[PDB]
Amino acid sequence: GKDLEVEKALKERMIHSVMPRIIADDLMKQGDEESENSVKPFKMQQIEEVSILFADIVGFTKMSANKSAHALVGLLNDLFGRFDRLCEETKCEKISTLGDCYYCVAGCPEPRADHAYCCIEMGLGMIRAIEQFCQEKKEMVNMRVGVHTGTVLCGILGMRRFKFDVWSNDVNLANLMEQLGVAGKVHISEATAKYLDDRYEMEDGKVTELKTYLIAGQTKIQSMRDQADWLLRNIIPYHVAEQLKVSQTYSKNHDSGGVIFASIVNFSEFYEENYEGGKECYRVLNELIGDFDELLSKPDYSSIEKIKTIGATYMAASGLNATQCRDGSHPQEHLQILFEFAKEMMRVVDDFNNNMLWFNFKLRVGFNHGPLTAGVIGTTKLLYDIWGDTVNIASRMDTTGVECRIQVSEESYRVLSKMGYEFDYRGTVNVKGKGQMKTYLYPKCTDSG
Amino acid sequence: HHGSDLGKKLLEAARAGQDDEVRILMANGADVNATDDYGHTPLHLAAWFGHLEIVEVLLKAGADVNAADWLGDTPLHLAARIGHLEIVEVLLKHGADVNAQDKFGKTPFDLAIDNGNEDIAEVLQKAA
Repeated sequence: GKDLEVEKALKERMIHSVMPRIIADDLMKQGDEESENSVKPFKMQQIEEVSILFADIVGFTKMSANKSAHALVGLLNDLFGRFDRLCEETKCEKISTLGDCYYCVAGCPEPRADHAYCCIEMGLGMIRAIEQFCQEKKEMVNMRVGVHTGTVLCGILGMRRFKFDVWSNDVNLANLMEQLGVAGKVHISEATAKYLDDRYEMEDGKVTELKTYLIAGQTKIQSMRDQADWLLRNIIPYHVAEQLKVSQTYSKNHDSGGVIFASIVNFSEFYEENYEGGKECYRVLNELIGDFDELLSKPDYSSIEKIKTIGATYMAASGLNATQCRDGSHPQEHLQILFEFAKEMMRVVDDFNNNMLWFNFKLRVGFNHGPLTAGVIGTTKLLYDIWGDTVNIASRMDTTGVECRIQVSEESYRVLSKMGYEFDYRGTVNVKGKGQMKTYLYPKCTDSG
Repeated sequence: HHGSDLGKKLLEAARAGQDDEVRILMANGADVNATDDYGHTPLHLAAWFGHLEIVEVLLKAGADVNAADWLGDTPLHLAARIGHLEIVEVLLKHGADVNAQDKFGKTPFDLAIDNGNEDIAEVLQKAA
């Protein structure tokens, strides 16, 4: 009876928790039936002349030195609640968050004639909110802010943990420009400034180390039950679901755990857009990612979690669901089994490369292990995520890697050398926050040499 | 046919280059136009590997003229993508379409232009 309406509202809210407004309200009239059965088959698009914004905390590691892993959850919830609230008052469409970073887009479902002004107003409001919190709770933190405009193709990829997202080179340009920005001011591009109407603080902000500037401011109930519970497992895991029902929020810390990042390296040059949209290339990417997803179904793949999909990348972790301790087992096999999981990932990409005509797709994979924390962010919206030094170390060491090579951290090298797998020492590369770190490769002269 | 593992054997022999196995399998009633998960056809395998002997074996076997993969590409489109000229002429003698374009929306002409083979384009440009 009314419980059916309760679960209908829950399911609708959970759709809008992971997937935007217009697409949702269009897909509930079953415009496509294959989409409906997948919800138990979709479309992709490509749009021109939209705006994107990124913002990062300054000194994010420092505020997380020796805390209780609970203050972090509360402060992140407060900041992001203010941020997305401001999003509704300024009518901008959020996308997702990457740990310490928050990014949004302007006019993604339908173009808007004043997207740039809204985006810069979001920047100013972000500065105001962060300075208000800094003065209130007395923690000197800053937001590096970057903006860009251009064209981008939007869609939903994967079948597990699938989330709406956008892709183009403009994302990389905006990320790098924010990396080149200064705290307290927005680092803009002339591509954004072609229609700025100079109602603001015009300055020329150039690097001190490409047409850029700086601005300092101014009987269905069982069917619906199955549907809703499947969606709940889609967005959040099982352990958090059972621990949450008797509380409000979630937070946990683990002193040791693995993490792997894996990205397609030669996918960039495959962006020929002679066809209107180039959507078939991303359909192929969908096929490969779906192959990765169906790889998870194996019984020995229960202790491995796909955290999310980052653009075209792939992030996985382990060693956290194993909460039950049995003394007849070694508590350090999770890293090993994840290492094989990476090996079969490479094998599957090799098979797909064999089966596809006239293109080879190589991958970079980076491995790390150590302490970290996990938590849940939204409310009336949801998102599971993890933080720590190890995640950023893994992301850095993976980017300074070589395709078809398993780049591995030195402490992980230590724990893995004695158990049998063979590696060769590559070199030493600087890492921010840790200085020099040694690099090792699992492939052993697999090429001609 | 039913339980078309014969299709798998014929395709694996097609891109392996083993002709005697192909004869043996066709002697067993295997389908001429067996297709795989992505939609590849043995003629497209021949275009991949450039075996004119297997091309003629499939032609006498009774293969289709406009076989399309999941990317909707004709064997002529794949040939222009790779660039085996003599296969292109022997295929176009059979009477394939000239102005077609797959789901990527491109004719074989500019494709053969970008792949770096002018021969395919100059041969195709004379059609009517």
